[PDB]
Amino acid sequence: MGTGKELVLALYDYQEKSPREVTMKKGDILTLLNSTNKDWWKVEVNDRQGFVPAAYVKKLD
Repeated sequence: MGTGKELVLALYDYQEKSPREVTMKKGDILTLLNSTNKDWWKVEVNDRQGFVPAAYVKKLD
């Protein structure tokens, strides 16, 4: 991004189910931190960070 990492769009609401996940609401614009895993991407949701299912977000690119 002009300054940083790529953004992704939340496609669905998702509630964190373990300590390493994070919650997102449908339509949130998240910062993508790590997409090395094909199943779980690490994102920044506002001011919180964690993994969400990769299928639930869409790269803005």
